[PDB]
Amino acid sequence: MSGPVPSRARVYTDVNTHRPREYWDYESHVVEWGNQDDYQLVRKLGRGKYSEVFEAINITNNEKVVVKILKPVKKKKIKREIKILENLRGGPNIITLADIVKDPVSRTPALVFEHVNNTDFKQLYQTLTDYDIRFYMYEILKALDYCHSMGIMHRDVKPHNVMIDHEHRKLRLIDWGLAEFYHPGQEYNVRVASRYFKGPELLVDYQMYDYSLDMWSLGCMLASMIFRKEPFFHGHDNYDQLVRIAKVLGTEDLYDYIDKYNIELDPRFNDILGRHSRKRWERFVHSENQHLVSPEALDFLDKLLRYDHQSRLTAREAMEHPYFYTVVKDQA
Ligand SMILES: O=c1oc2c(O)c(O)cc3c(=O)oc4c(O)c(O)cc1c4c23
Repeated sequence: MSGPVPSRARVYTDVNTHRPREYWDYESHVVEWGNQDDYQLVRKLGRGKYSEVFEAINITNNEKVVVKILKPVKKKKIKREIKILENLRGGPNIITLADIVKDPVSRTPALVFEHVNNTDFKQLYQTLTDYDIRFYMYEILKALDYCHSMGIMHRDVKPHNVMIDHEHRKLRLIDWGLAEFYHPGQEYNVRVASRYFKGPELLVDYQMYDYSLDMWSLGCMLASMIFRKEPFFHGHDNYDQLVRIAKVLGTEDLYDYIDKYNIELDPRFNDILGRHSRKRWERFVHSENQHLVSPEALDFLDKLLRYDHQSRLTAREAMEHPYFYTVVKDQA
């Protein structure tokens, strides 16, 4: 009946605003295509959605690389990823776009990324130590703070998008194919991110979201890691996703969130959330995960997983949490 209350990023609100138009205007951006023959496809890695990736080698200098060929997708979408990748290139822990080559495989070309010898995310989880997790979480935070400071929301933060070469302690945040430029007052598509990592704002159709979305997804990751339940919030659909969350954060804070921003609750919700108390994080601590848990980790996770997007810690203040006190601190 009314309408929802507007919202804006609590930090880096207008980093794109006064930057040259070329920076964020990706649909008019045109690319100087690299050469397809410079790379030799060696093996097909994994199995990608609307895109297939391969292990490969640059013929001109035998450097190992990963070629990502794009499938039947709209131009402006390819441009968006390319433009975002080029802009963030050089930033801490951001995957480096080594090249973009033209190839008539389906009206779509290919993206060349630096090679990351990452351990199968599924087996790696099970071998990390308390320090490894604090270290890696810190590295991801560096990537988010930098990208957010460069005006980009990743929108698909999850274990599958964090390549980790554990032997080299090298970490890269990948798949910027859903990333978007933040503009205050803008209403974005709530599709983005994987179900299990979607912030409440996406689940209740709140379109004026921001960088803080990535912080919720990061929280879901953290939770799955320290508690060893991957994923932590496992819902069946958007509606069930929020229910899984409420069974932990409670329903009261959820109801307070929707009222604060005057959110139109869909018929499918009024009776599905029910009534749940706020559960304590210590409840999920058992003999299989206690070594990756600590009071600061719990306090940290608690400041990340908040219904209200504006209340969640920003990447930078997350890096200032005691949870990361032990982590290196050499700043270089
Ligand atoms: O930069 C990437 O490196 C990768 C890999 O090294 C890999 O082994 C598998 C993948 C993969 O499955 O999907 C990807 C994406 O959708 C994407 O946008 C970027 C990358 C990968 C990727």
